[PDB]
Amino acid sequence: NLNLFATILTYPAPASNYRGESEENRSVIQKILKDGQKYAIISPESMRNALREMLIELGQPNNRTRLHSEDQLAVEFKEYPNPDKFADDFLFGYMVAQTNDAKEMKKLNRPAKRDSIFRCNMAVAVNPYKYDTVFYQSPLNAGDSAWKNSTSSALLHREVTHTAFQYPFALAGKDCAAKPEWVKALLQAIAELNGVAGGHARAYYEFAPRSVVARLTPKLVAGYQTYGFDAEGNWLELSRLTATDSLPANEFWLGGELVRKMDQEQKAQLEAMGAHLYANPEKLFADLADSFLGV
Amino acid sequence: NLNLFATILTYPAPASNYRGESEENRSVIQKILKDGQKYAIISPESMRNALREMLIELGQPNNRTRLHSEDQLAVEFKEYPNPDKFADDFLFGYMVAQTNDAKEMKKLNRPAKRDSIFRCNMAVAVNPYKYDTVFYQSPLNAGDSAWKNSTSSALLHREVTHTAFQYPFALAGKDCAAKPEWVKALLQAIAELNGVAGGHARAYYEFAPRSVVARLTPKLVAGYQTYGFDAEGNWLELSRLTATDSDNLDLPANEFWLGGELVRKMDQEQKAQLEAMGAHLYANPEKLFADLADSFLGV
Amino acid sequence: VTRYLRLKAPFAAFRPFQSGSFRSTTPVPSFSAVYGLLLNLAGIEQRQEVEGKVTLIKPKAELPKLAIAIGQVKPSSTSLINQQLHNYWIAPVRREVLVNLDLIIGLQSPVEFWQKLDQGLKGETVINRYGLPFAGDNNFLFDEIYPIEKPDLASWYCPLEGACRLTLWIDRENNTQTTIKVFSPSDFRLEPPAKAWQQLPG
Repeated sequence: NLNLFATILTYPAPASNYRGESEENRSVIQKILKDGQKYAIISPESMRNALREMLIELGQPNNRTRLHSEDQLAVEFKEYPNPDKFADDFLFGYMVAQTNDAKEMKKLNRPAKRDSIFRCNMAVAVNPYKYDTVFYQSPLNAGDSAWKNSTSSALLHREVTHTAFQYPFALAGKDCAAKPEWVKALLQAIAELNGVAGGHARAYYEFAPRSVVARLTPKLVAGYQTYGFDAEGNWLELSRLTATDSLPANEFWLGGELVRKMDQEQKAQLEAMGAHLYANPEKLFADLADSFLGV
Repeated sequence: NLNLFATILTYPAPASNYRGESEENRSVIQKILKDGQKYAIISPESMRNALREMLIELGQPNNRTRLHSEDQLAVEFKEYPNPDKFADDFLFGYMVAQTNDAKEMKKLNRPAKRDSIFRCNMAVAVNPYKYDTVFYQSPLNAGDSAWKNSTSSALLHREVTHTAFQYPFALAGKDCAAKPEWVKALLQAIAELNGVAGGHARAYYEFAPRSVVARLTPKLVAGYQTYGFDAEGNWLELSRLTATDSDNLDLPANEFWLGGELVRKMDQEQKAQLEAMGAHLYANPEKLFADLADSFLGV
Repeated sequence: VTRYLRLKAPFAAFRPFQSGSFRSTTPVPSFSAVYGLLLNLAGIEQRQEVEGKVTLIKPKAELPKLAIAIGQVKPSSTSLINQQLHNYWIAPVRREVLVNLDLIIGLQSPVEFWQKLDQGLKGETVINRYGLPFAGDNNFLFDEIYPIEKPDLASWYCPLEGACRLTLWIDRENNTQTTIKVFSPSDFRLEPPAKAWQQLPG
């Protein structure tokens, strides 16, 4: 009743969001796993930034914003952050002060802020990387030398992968005074997010809706899930070794997109046991959030 | 009413699209997908260049134009690009810089344009590649040595595939002061684009009209699509259960999708049934665009 | 002695102090890291970390009667992640990530620890823990429970005269000066040797 875990995956699409650099100038995608196969990942900071952006999208106050300015990457300080900030700072955000301003911001609020509340993890492609690549760029040269760029024009490679990746997340129920209004917006945003990449002029894909399962339990952060889905998407096997033996109990699962599989007989027996009666993932977050909340 | 989505496929035809290079004298094709087979693709910047060319085709001022010069691929730059440009610079493109003159050319505009208003992804052949080739060639030699080319008369190869492919795109509604005039031209050009290939003297085909699955709702970028069709070309099988129930069951709405050419499939009774909720009425995509650009727009 | 609890995570990271512009990780968590983690599981106020922003001092009369034996038997590759950090405006710097870790942690304590651990499955009026042992930073913690006791044997490494440096006592103002544990590599065995266990002041 005070903890909520979940995992989200998406639809197949090519890849993007490179980070590394090459001496010979081929953009490279991140690699982590060393067992004879490669995988592509995304750091949590990117999706945290996207969540901040869509919190900005809905009417929500904030003390942090990204400004498009000179080449140096900077963020607007704005005014002194307060824990009673309506949308962002209360939700998360850690501030560390070298001098601690003046007398601990005049003996107000708390000096160091704990993010807590929201958690995230890696995103794993759950599909091996392949050496496929495409050489694409043939830049131009000015014919009038008006703000001319580099003199030469080169030809370099870029690679994509037809892949869909998943990620887990979690949050604990601790505050209910002002939290519910912002938690509703947070769940609405996480139910539909976009971006989490740099290159969107090319390689456009969005990863909000797919088969989602969440668990609201007072387990104090213990999860039976292995945090891994099927490559084909029929990850349901972990339920079969569990659901038939209800040792998780009857009200320890939810349902998402996978429920619209044509088979129906075991859906009926699980309907009397689990409340996975939702076929639209957007509808799922509208109701189960209320159950997680005190009211 | 603030976002527009679509995925567009084409007619079946052979495609050459020679992109790669090989010492073995075979212009190879790009493969990206891994399911045990190979697929042919289209780079998005190719259709970007085609869209630029047809923005040039209709009366639309621009700053970028291609010229033929020494072998270094060069493009004429004309006036310095500005965000308040008419067709090309405002709609897409970035004003990259190395020195960026002094104080941002006396505080004129800004050297950072966010991105293209509309965003597109690469195309997928949705038909397996085959190892067929054409022995299409026999270069010859000059006779009087006047402007003679390479000395020998060598042999080489080429390959083609009989394939029809689709591609998605989307955009968001932000500006409405100057945007509508050029958005109309963009939609008209999207309704009919031609090129997106190197070889049109040989292996000519056009690929704009086959079907439209357009969508416009104030959901802030939600996609129920998978951006994939079948070989026969209809994808309504999984989405027929979704199309109905406009009133209840929290299912995607009635004025949520648009029709295309697949509506002219043989049966009509269920077409009439779906007519009651959704706007699957327009058989010709070019007419569909002229109406839904107005609907999406302010007027 | 009376209970050895093992736990796994999908990934982990443990970055020694004064890393600089190259953040590295050790194959195993430090003794103080797991101590703070389990203490956190139990629930306690942030004492050792005397932060420069808030006064959270450590009273001297604390005696965690804990002796632990850890080590890594399974191999875990380390990958490099390139990212950008705002902390020195923003400058880019890359660090390391551990793919996985093993499950051999053992504990001894007076009887009061077992009540909280037993109540762990069911929680009433839970209170958050300030310390975040080993690393102040959050977003990197996952936990598991296994009371399986003896089975799933693995190596135990006894410090002798491998993880060259393990931090001891979690000093903040000045270097703790505990020095390297020097556990090195421990020969395979069902039961860890008595030299593996040791007393930690805090």
